[PDB]
Amino acid sequence: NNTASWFTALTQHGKEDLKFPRGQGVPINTNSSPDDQIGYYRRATRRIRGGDGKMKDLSPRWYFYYLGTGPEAGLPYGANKDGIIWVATEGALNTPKDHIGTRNPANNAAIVLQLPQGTTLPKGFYAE
Repeated sequence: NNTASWFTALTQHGKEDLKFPRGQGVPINTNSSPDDQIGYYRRATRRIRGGDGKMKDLSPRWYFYYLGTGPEAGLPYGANKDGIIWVATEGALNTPKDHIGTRNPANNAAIVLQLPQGTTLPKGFYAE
């Protein structure tokens, strides 16, 4: 607890897991350096009780954590895990980003997720 993504989420409207072409997907953060531009998005599921007394699955959200941080801080880049997808800018260093760490919501609001010009969000994904 008291740990969160530095950024706002991507929402999934389709059936396919989030996926970026190699070199794309790392949110913009002016307080970070070129070496730091690598990590993962982790799926967060939500469901609520409908009018019919059955659980309704809402659109999955995906949140970015820098490599070596967050709920999967221990996973190396490329590790295969459901709900985890990897992104990296060319020339980012494969080193943990402990100097960036995660966000404490008591101290800092999320950075608005923004992707560098020319980036393609996959079908059905939107930055809310």
